[PDB]
Amino acid sequence: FRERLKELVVPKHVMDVVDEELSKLGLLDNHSSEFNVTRNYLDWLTSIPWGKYSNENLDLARAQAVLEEDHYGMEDVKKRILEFIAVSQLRGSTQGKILCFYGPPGVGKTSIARSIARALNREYFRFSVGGMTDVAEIKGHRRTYVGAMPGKIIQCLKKTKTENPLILIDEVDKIPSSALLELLDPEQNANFLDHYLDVPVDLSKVLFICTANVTDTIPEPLRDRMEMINVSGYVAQEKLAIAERYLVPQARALCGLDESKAKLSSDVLTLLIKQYCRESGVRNLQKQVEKVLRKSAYKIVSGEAESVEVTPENLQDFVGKPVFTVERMYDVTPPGVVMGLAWTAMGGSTLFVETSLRRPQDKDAKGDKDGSLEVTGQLGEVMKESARIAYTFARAFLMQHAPANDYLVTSHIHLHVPEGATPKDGPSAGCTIVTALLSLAMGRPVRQNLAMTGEVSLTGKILPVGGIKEKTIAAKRAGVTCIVLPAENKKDFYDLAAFITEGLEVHFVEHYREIFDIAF
Amino acid sequence: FRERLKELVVPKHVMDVVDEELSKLGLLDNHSSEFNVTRNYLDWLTSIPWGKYSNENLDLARAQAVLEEDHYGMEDVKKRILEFIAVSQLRGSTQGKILCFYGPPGVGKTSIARSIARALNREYFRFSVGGMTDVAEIKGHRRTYVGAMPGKIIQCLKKTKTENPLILIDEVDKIPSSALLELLDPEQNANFLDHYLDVPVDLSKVLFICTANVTDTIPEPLRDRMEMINVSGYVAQEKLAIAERYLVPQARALCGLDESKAKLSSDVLTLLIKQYCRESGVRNLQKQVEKVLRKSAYKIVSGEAESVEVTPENLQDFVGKPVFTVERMYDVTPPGVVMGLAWTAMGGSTLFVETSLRRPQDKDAKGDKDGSLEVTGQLGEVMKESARIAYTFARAFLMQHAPANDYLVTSHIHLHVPEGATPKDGPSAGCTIVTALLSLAMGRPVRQNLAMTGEVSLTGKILPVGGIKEKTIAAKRAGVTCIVLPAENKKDFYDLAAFITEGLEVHFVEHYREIFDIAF
Amino acid sequence: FRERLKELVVPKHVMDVVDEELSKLGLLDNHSSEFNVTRNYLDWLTSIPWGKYSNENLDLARAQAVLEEDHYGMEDVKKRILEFIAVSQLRGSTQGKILCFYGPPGVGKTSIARSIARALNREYFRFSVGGMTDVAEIKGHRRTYVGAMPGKIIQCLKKTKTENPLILIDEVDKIPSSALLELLDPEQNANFLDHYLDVPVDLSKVLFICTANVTDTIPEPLRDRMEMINVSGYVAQEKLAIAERYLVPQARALCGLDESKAKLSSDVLTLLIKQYCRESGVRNLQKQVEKVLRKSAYKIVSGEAESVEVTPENLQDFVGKPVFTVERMYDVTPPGVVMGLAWTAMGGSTLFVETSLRRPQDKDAKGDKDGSLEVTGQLGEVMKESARIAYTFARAFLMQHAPANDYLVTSHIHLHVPEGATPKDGPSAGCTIVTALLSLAMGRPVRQNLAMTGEVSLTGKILPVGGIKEKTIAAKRAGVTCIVLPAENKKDFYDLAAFITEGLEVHFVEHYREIFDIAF
Ligand SMILES: Nc1ncnc2c1ncn2[C@@H]1O[C@H](COP(=O)(O)OP(=O)(O)O)[C@@H](O)[C@H]1O
Ligand SMILES: Nc1ncnc2c1ncn2[C@@H]1O[C@H](COP(=O)(O)OP(=O)(O)O)[C@@H](O)[C@H]1O
Ligand SMILES: Nc1ncnc2c1ncn2[C@@H]1O[C@H](COP(=O)(O)OP(=O)(O)O)[C@@H](O)[C@H]1O
Repeated sequence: FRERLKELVVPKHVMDVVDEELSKLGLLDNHSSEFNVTRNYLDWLTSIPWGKYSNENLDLARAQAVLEEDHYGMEDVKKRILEFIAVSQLRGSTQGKILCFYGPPGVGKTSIARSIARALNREYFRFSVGGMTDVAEIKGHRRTYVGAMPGKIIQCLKKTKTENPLILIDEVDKIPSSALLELLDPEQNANFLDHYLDVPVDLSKVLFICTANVTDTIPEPLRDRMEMINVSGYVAQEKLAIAERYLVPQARALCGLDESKAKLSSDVLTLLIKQYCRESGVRNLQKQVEKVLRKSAYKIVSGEAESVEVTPENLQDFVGKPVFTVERMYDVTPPGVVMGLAWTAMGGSTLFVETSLRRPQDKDAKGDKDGSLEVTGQLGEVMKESARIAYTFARAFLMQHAPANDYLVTSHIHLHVPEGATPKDGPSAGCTIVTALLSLAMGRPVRQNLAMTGEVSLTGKILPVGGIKEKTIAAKRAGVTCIVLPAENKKDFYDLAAFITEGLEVHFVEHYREIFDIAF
Repeated sequence: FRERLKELVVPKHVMDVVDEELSKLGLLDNHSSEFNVTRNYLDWLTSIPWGKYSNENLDLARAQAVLEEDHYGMEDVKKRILEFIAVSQLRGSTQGKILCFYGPPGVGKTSIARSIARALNREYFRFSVGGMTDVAEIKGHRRTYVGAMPGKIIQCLKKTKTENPLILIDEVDKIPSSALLELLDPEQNANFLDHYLDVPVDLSKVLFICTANVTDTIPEPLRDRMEMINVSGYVAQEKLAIAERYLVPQARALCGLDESKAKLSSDVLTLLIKQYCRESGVRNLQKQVEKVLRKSAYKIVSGEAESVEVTPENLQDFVGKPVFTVERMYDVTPPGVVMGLAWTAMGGSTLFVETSLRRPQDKDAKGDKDGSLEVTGQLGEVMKESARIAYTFARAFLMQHAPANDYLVTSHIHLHVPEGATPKDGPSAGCTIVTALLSLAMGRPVRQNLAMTGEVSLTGKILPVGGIKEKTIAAKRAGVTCIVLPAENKKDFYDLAAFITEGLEVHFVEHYREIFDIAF
Repeated sequence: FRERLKELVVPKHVMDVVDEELSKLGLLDNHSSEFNVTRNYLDWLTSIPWGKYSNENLDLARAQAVLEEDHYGMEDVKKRILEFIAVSQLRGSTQGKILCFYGPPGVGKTSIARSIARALNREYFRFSVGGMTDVAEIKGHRRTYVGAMPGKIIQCLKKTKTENPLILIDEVDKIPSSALLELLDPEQNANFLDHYLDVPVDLSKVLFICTANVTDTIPEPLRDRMEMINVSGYVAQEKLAIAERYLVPQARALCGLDESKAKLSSDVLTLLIKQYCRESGVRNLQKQVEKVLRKSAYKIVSGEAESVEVTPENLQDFVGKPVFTVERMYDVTPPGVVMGLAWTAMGGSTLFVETSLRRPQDKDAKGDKDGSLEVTGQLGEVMKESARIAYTFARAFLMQHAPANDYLVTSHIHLHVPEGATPKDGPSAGCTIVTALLSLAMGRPVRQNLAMTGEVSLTGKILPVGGIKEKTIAAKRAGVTCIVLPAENKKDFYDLAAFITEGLEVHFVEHYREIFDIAF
């Protein structure tokens, strides 16, 4: 091509390489593998827009409106993109900074990235690195191998044709970390130089967005040079608002109907949200709404009616009987059972820690006859030592609260902590395990709707934990009233919306004597 | 021919390159290493259509009539396809979805794919991805390679000559998966970019069907993309209906016979179903049918008989003595063996959990040594943990129901849980294990036809399980008369057809105390 | 082409190679794979410098100014570079010594490297051999590869184009090590012998600089040729000075502001340091400062205000509630817990060891019945043996100091050493373990703000430890006043800056009896 190279602002290096390329095309003859190689290399080097970028949209109020009018919530993503706009304005050129959205699945991480692109007026392009093993798919490979293609980044640059295409590397925590590093690095950016080509490409001003469900698996070489932002799950009422304003409209558009035919009530949407779904995003809720509208469309095209109104009285005919008929596993907990607030890789959960005697306690202690503890729940070494520490503090606390009670000392116990949480949050069930052992020993059940979370140590101190937002959302959607937290987490509980702290009686504690007071 | 491309309807983007390569092809004479094959590079694209989307019928009445004519049951698939047609008619265009049918072997998935194709009037094309590893076949190679094969999707487009051919991938749970992803991903769908053709195709209109036996093997990036529909097994009377109405006609028209030439009886068909087959599908049933029919054919053509008619008494002259005389391993179960339903990759099943004693009891054991338990059955870690939990609960439940009994606490037992259940349905034999240990310890057997299933917790809560339809079918076909289910599975049992749940006596349950009260 | 060599010194050795290869190219015909391959090999052979040296600055005062004016502290590195320039001067040219910086992350182990490249007027280059595993990325491939590119230093010479480039090997802990030796070995520095270049490549002039968090996981063969220099962390005052001189200006410039619009007061900077960061470097502080500055930029551009002055009473707006609202775990320690002063891979850190008495005292029953010690903290074998040594010594010391006390000898204890230290510094908690055991046994706490370290042997001899600078910095950060050290560490405690050793009363000891007399 001639105008392709003409209209762009290309550097002397690529000018030299394309000059030698034209020369080689002038030295070879038709019908030759060499000429095919040279011509494909030429078209590759010619298809990239150098110095050609897209004029971004920098009105603060217009960006705010674009962001807010097609996504509920996500206030911190909105704030961050607004700060990005403001810095790119106070500077001259474009910025091109790296981000990472982490949170449960189905909360809006990819759609918010599309909307960020639509607000920046930049082009868009995405790809995943969950099912990726070859460095080739990122950095290409030389023109010598038979099947030659340039590693999806030059493929991008072609497919989008602009200097700052807002890439989206989905699912970076489930991965070729070498090429990923070489791509996400302010100092290793300005020249990339994939294997296929031999010219270095200048991608310093493209803003990469990444996604992940959990930070703790993004390799630290990346995690260091990548700014983390949380996109948390929703409570029933935010799920309802999301539903009414975005889920049902575009489902109707997808199934070809309109509002004057298929009407979903707020009552049936809450019935869906509370009975037919359990996640903390809106993925399965959207599946159910699509099912409702498909069966509506059928009952219309057939002719069973001309307009369908879905109300809790006739819901079953569209989807069926409710799948989640209970709120928790236990309504009123027996003695050795306590409710904790696990932080999983899909949001939160209210997991039940259960203890039970394992061998008859009929023994007058003729001699030493120590007790023991058996533990299950696929525990690692960190969690096994946490359970030992919690066992020992339980012994030592019942040693002084009621010395006559030799249950925990001379008795064989089986403890079960279910397998939800992530290894970082694993040893956050310390106070739950302590309460479970103590309730089994005393023969008294815990307070009824009481969920707790926090780390415990031999001396009894309650150390802080993470994931307070997700744990609180899970306690909320599991029907919890009281909630015990480490008094060093009073920050990230009093910054949640008043939606999530409606009727939660929260107790911020420093030592386990306080948890023992409240829980009894 | 230029006539063909000219006839095609507006692939203008492709036509640019089509000219830029075809004028060069025709520019160079034959006897040219490049031209010989660049004629193929033209013929392929010329054969691949671009604008023709074959007529699709949107008649709900006729589509229902054709669906219910050549496939018994499968009303889930039939409802889904009817909703599909209704939606594709409400939208003025064809749409194209991505559906995946899962179920045991021999339930009709491929055959109903054929029926769907001929019912929507779309073309048809199937292929397998069972043991394929290379991406050379799902996406094709490039010209640099010595071979020349444009994959399978381009092959389909050529063979059918339409852009909505309803491709059918088989054994998708046995796959290399990146290409399947890029194929069935509506994000990466609108453009495909095979290797042998650098031109994109609009697959956003074909109706992808996948068939899998077990959904769990389907990698997650696909499992969340395809819509998973279940096709269940077949009770005996449904098997008989299928054989009478479809299998015997197919085998006849396979061996050139007629209703007067060679006839099979309903009584001999039931006899065959019950004695010569054990599966949940109808594959072995059709194999027996076609063997009987080809034996009949040999007899007739040799003239050893005329007007051959198969009866229960001359059936042994065709297939010999039965294969499965006995219903199941036991009819009267001794102490320590109970019948548990399982959900294997082959569908439902009925297995027997067995317990035995390993070391003699008689011992005035000084020191009060602790009883043990050796679990065999080729278990995973999850099943080992779950058997520990069931063991502890059995000991604890006996400790308070029969305080004098010390069988479980101090004795060395061996538990064999037979190995059929999928890794997901592993810890579903929990209540059968508890019952086996308890019946061994109490010396008494459980009541006769008392299959059961459900997860058990450390304090006894019976937790819901999956695969209820398959398990109910396999309890039906084993002489089971009382099945014991977790209470939260009513929404799964009370929606089975009237003939499936016909003779059963079902006890839904929430805590093991009641399973104990209805087993002893 | 030749015009490169037309003015460039090349060795008589490689000259025969290049001329023989030009001949063996001139005999063969173009439009050939072998033509392109030999051409590429020659282009690599010629793309590298062979005699040209950067006219390195040798003005001692110039290099000293260049250093001093872009880094606070690092006296050791700056002195070493000044002496290196001195020897470079007194010789004709220099040899490019090997060097290694070690210390906590975020202290400047890279920016000082680039400043050194500046003051030597060489260029810069870097690469990390942490994440890699194969020696390919360093040693390149032979001529007989499918299609290859050379080792890393070849790309370095291509993108630097002088014989002494000052490259930087990074993350030398996470490592092939033999290859890095053959690279960093004087006798064979002058001979690389990349399989991609048959001629020996000299490297006897480039100075390599490596980086590390800890010098113990660097393999000894490499460590023999590396001259170790330490770059420690900082204290509150040093962090404040770096933030005022470097961090705030660099961030403001990055954001596109000026001095008058956005300013951060000394109070708010010490607030950020002491409150929103718990590191030893300034890595997180950089993020916490440019976050403030981009929120400032938002307020400015978006018209919220035309000037901003971030102050201690409006910082919570810019960042949020304080993150770290506790200097340490216990303000006043119970009996049985002592501060630890460990030296983790991330830098110094104060740790608390606890003891609990996991089992009742038994009321001086007649039996001999020795006590025990369960230990948690994810130890190694050396640490478990050091714990047993501390246990024995504590029992013995209590025997000969309060012979009437039976606690340690007949009692079952639970010790927990937190899992923070390094493997080599593990047995630097012996005196903390002894203090904790004796504190629990006697039944009374230790001096309030007292931290200790040092190894202990059976006879109670305190043995010297390492990491005194980092332990002292940590002890300062955690608000410790009294610090107890081995008497053989006054060499490296008294060479410490007056910043660090100011507020601390420091007790050097030789035996444990003095630690006792101090702690009680
Ligand atoms: N706050 C929200 N506003 C509007 N739509 C939302 C919101 N949160 C989730 N959704 C919808 O939920 C669906 C989840 O898909 P997606 O966000 O792509 O999954 P993931 O978050 O794993 O990328 C999207 O279709 C999106 O439209
Ligand atoms: N419900 C049914 N109605 C009619 N034919 C059936 C039915 N179920 C199974 N078949 C017969 O079984 C065979 C289909 O087996 P197939 O579905 O290919 O096995 P798989 O289930 O492993 O894909 C066909 O001959 C089909 O006619
Ligand atoms: N002593 C110092 N003098 C000046 N700036 C410093 C100093 N220490 C750290 N910095 C700044 O902090 C950042 C440190 O990051 P970096 O040095 O790359 O981490 P590492 O030390 O692990 O290589 C740099 O931006 C640097 O400007």
